[PDB]
Amino acid sequence: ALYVLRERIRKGLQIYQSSVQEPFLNSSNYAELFNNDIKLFVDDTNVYRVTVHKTFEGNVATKAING
RNA sequence: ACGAAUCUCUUUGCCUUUUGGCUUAGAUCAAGUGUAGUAUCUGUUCUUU
Repeated sequence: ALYVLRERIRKGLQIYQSSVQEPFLNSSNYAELFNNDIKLFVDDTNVYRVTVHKTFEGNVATKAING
């Protein structure tokens, strides 16, 4: 929590040193994604989907769909 | 032919849906995309009129 806080403040001051301990999932480390180790994977892309429909005024009105 | 009434048009008269403020003209004139919608395009074919 405290690290998050410091990082938050750091972001607030645009001084964020881009330094990570664990490297990202690139195409090479893709192999070592999984390794007899319990994992989970998350995507939030289709949480907020929208029906674009016209209005009386003529402009667009976005309405939420199930996601 | 004169008088009158009815109708149509033309000339004029009437403006009869006929401009309802002020400021520094009140101020400033852009660099966008994909996705969707909407309208508008244009072609495109065929049908029968």
